[PDB]
Amino acid sequence: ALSDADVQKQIKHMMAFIEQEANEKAEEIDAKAEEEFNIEKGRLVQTQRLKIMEYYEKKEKQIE
Amino acid sequence: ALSDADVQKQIKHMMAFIEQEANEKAEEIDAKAEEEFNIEKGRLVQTQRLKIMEYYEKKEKQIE
Amino acid sequence: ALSDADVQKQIKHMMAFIEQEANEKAEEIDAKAEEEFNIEKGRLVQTQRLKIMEYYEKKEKQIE
Amino acid sequence: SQSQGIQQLLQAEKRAAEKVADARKRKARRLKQAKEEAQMEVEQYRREREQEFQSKQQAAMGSQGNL
Amino acid sequence: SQSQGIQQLLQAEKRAAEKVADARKRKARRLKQAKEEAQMEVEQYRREREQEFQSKQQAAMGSQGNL
Amino acid sequence: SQSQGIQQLLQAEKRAAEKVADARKRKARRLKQAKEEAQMEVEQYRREREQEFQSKQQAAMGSQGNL
Amino acid sequence: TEFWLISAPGEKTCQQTWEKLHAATTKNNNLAVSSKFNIPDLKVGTLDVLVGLSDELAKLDAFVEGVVKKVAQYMADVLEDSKDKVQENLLASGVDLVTYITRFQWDMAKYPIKQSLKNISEIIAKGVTQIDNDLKSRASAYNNLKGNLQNLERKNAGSLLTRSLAEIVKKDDFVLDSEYLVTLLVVVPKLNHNDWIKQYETLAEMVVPRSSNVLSEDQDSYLCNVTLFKKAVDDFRHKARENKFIVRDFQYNEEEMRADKEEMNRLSTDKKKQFGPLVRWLKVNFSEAFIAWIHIKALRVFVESVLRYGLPVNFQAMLLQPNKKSVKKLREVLHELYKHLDSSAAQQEYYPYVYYKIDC
Amino acid sequence: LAQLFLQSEAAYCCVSELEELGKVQFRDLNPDVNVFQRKFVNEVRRCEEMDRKLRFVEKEIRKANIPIMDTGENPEVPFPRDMIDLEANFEKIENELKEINTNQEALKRNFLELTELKFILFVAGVINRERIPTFERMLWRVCRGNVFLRQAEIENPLEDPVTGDYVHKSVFIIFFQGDQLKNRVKKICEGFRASLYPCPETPQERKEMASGVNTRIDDLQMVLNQTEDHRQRVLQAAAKNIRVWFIKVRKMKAIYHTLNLCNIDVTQKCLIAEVWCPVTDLDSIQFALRRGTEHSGSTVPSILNRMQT
Repeated sequence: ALSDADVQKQIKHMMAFIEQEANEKAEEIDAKAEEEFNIEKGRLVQTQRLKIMEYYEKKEKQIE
Repeated sequence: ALSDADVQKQIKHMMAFIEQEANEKAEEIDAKAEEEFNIEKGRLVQTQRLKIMEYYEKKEKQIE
Repeated sequence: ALSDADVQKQIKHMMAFIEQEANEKAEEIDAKAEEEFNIEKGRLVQTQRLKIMEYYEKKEKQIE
Repeated sequence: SQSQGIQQLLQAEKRAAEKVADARKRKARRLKQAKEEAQMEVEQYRREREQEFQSKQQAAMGSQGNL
Repeated sequence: SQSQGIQQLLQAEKRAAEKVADARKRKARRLKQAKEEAQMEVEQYRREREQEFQSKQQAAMGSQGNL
Repeated sequence: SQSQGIQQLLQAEKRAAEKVADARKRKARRLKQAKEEAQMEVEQYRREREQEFQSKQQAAMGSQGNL
Repeated sequence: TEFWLISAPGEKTCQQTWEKLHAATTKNNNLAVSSKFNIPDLKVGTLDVLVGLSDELAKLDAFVEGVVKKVAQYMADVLEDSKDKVQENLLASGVDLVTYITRFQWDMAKYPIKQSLKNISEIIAKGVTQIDNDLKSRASAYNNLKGNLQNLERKNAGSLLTRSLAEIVKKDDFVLDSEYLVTLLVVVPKLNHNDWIKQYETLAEMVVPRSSNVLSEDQDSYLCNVTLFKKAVDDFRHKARENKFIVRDFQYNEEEMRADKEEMNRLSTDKKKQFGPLVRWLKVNFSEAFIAWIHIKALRVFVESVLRYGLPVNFQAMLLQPNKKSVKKLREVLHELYKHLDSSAAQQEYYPYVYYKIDC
Repeated sequence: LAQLFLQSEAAYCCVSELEELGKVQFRDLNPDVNVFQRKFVNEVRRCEEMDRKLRFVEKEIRKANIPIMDTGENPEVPFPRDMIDLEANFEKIENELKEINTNQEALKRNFLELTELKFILFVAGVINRERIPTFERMLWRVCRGNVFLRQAEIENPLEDPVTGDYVHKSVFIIFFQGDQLKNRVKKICEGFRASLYPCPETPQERKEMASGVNTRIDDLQMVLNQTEDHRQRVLQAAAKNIRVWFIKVRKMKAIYHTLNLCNIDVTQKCLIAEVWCPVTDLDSIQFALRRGTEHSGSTVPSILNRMQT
């Protein structure tokens, strides 16, 4: 029973709310991606660096 | 009841009932008796026949 | 019709009543005291007299 | 009719007693007949079988003798 | 004088109470005395039996000589 | 006019689906990259430990010969 | 179908025949219907046993009477191509009550003519027990159909606040597959149609005014859909309650709508398929129970006739259909005919004749 | 008025004598103290038991129309302590009557029963004939005409046990051989007020049995006559004792009441009471005190202590 201005305003606001969430979610996903990159990276790095460390240490004992 | 005619008739009827049951029961008793006669006789006779059968087998067994 | 002196006599009477009971009660008490005295004494003397005798009799074993 | 009715009752009871006692007597006789017949049956059976055995025995002894 | 007759009777009661309580005290005393006297009697009995024993021992040494 | 507001909302939702799927796609690429870089670091780490190994081995041989 | 079955002393069969068959002798001056009744000759070995059976028979009588009334009720209950006043009674073995009775015979189908009295009673009892259990199961099925059908009528009945919207809501109008916008259903009095649309705006923040649109109308109210951001629905519904407005929590469900339409058709079809054969089965049970009932009455007749007369046992009896307002006279005539024959001393206490009631 | 100090033994005698003399009134000195507290509880309870026993016997005495006078014993006023045990003996006498009545009624029932055997010597019963009309018709209808009607009558009958009424019996009985129907008629005939006690038999053995019972019945009657003679002898004896005991017990109880109506002293086993007495009878009462206490062995002065108040 109201003017087209009021629906245009309200729908513009609804669209803005969605676009806002739309942006925030992508940003959130990439930030987590950066975190997981470093976390997973370190786990892999420590795992094999330690493995070869022990491998070669034993070889060093054999050498001595 | 009060009237002798009625009580006397009732007595005749009762005795008639008593007689009918008595008559039927005695015939029933004799019929079952005859059935059992034949049944029991056969039972004992067959039992004996089997016993004789065993004496026979022993006879057969001692020779060849 | 009777004087205050006879009432006084009645008082003196009840006093005499009391003295009689007083005497009877004390006598009863002293008699039981003497009975308990003798009972405990007899028990004790019998107990020890018997033990002394028993000791000597047993010592008869070396003498015999 | 009081006394005649009483007599009539006693007579019915009497008849009942006779009927049953006699039935028991017939049962016993029929049973005795059954024992007599069974004995006869067993007797014929026995005679025949013994005869069969003897016949076989006679043949067996003949067979045994041949040598 | 009612109050006085009553008081005089109460005094008699008091004395009665005293007389039996004192009797019970004596009873306790007499019982302890009984125990001490008993022991004194025991000691006398002991002395007598000691004497009999010693008498018997001297007699035994004297008498066994013959055997 | 309510249907246009609905369509604008539906378009916003569509965009939301594209945007989150796209962020998740980037996330996956970054993860693969993470594995690649970690591995590059590992290859360099191995080289370094190896250089140390090789130095020690040759050095130990000559000193053992001098013994 | 109220008939009296009367036992006679039977002193002379030709005489009893005259007194029962002759126009000059037909009861109530030949206005009442008088038919002869006969049963095969049967003997009972012991009267005391007969007495026990008499009591048993009366009990069985009551049982089967209960059974047949139950039957009458279940047929009445289905109302399939029938009504309370039309085809109230069914034929037994294809004929009517009077026809059945006059043509009634002891059925070897019911019991061997050589079957023991005990055994006859047993056959009847087992039969009707079997009938009773059949009635129990089929009636259960009937009631289950009736119950679920009414439950369905109720589902498709009522006001828009509670009625199913399967016929009302269209997929194009209900906001489907929206993550953020939830559609609530509101019922607004017609006189307040525009008011609640405005009210909705005031129920929660971020509620779009004028989105409320009527999908269908009820007699008292319009049912409208309202679209709003999901987060605000809690505020929307709460304030609606504050404004004395009921917001319907409703979700479009295509599968449920179809499921309900399927149950609607399924239940109606099963209803029809069941009543057809249900009633045919019931009809057989009815015919069998009536035949049994008459069998029972006849046995009671045997027992009673023996008990009054003993031997010999030619039994004469009448099946009478009284004329209106002449039963007193009918009784009086039978009393005159038999009272002096029953006893010199003088119903249940005494009875000129033995009779039992038929009323179906 | 005056405070009277009476030794307990003397007190029983004094209260007794003064109560019969009747010129003094005692006050209750311990209103907060109950009869238990006054120590007449055993005395009052005893009196109450004797009273209840006496009333029971009295009632039975009246029932027997015994001409008891109760015009003697007025001046004896016994107050011995032995009465306590004698009152119990009185109860034993009364207890015996209950036992007699107990046996007599039991005896009556057997008598009430046994007479039926003589009238006995199908099972016909004996009825009071008040409803033989319906007895017979109701049995007919159990299974009508099924068994023959047995008619039995008793002339000059014995008092019916249920009503103690003598009325000739005219009974129409149905008896059945069948067990279901015999059980049925048993139920029917027993629901009716009818006695079916005997089980008649053809064998003379049952007649011999009835003859034997008739003998036992006559013996029973002789026993009843003996039980009644004792009953009568005991009841007349009770009327003679009871007239005396009414007074004895009533008076002793009254004495006990007064004894409760007292102040119990603590220093002496003596009761002292405030007693009012007219001046006119003061000599009479002092002489009465002398007589009372003189009978008693304690010879306590039993002085009235005159006081102002």
